[PDB]
Amino acid sequence: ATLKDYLNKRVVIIKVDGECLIASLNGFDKNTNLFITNVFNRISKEFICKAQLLRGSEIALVGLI
RNA sequence: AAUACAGAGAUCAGCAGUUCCCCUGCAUAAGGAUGAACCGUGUU
Repeated sequence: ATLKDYLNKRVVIIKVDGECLIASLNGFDKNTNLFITNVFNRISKEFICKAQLLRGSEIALVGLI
């Protein structure tokens, strides 16, 4: 199991608190720490960041859109 | 000895089996020939 096939692609991320993101996945490590670019709030469609680092503890789901 | 009789009394063919001999298989023994690019003491 690996997030390799998702690199540089757009993804949906569901956080553990049920919050939702849309972003380009650029980096990831073994603990699921993500490096993201052009992040948005799925529900809100509100631009969050041009670049952001997201802890794996926070992630519940990553989907390939 | 006399008599009564009954009174002159199977053939064609096939296959395997012993005996040597050649061809071809598998086995058991010994014998040889040659080929195979790789080297074991603090987040679930």
